Amino acid sequence: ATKAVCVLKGDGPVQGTIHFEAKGDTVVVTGSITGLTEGDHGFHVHQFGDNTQGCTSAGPHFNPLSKKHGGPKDEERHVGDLGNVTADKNGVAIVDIVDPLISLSGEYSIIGRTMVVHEKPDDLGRGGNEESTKTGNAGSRLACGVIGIAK
Amino acid sequence: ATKAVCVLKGDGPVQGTIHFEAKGDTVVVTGSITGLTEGDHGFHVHQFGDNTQGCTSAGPHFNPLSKKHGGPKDEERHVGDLGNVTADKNGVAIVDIVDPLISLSGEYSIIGRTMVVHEKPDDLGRGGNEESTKTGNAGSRLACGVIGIAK
Ligand SMILES: [Co+2]
Ligand SMILES: [Co+2]
Ligand SMILES: [Cu+2]
Ligand SMILES: [Cu+2]
Repeated sequence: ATKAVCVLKGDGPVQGTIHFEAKGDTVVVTGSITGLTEGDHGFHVHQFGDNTQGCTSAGPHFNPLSKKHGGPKDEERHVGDLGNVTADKNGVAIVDIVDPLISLSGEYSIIGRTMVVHEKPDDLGRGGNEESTKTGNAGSRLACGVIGIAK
Repeated sequence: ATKAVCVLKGDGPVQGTIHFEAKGDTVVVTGSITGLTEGDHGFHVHQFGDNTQGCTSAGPHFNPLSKKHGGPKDEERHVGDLGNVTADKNGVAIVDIVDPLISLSGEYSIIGRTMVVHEKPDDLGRGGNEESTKTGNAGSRLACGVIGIAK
């Protein structure tokens, strides 16, 4: 499993396609998201690839190491913690992320899991509430999609 | 992964939810599909979990052993060859299968791949034409979805 793809869709105007490519011991995440309100939005990998109930069924962030919510560069982060994507004035966000924690194979494999883009920005668990240590206070799930094997 | 799910959707009335469960050394496929034309419909695992171009981007049938298209009971078949589902008068198909070739882990894993329900009945590789040895003349893909890890 060296390439994956995800199509983000939801109940609103938010849409996008994310590409995953394994490079060395990292995964390179690229793509774009549209129909986003300007600014930052939490971008995470949720535990389940279950769409039965929309984005709600994806569960919490992928967290095999049973840690607290954090930023991508933090040591105490969920594996699904990719931090933030930033939409321009016209509501477009270009995704360009490199991450050593997520993987396309084995234990930390994200294939068959769900990618979610949130309503508010991710505080990286520095909010001071409890919530910050769980969710980053990213709010609602604007769009999501199952990560699948790509050519 | 021992439990998986798939939510089928398309540009039609057809939809459904199919579940996969690892029971013993085999995989049990259950669920239901609606909005189908009465009769048989090809039901296969396509290779790519790429939904960027609808079900089209799912590629051909999952076929790691490089065999020709066949029926679920044939020696010569694609791993993705689950045969046909049958729709009742009221256009409802109930899925209930056990398969010795598909898996939820390892080289035969269908996780991250695409379940597709076709417009026509599957030939089971017995049509007499090339197309038979490929898709069973199952025709267009009415609905599909990427198989994700479930709770
Ligand atoms: Co998190
Ligand atoms: Co086939
Ligand atoms: Cu999240
Ligand atoms: Cu097919």
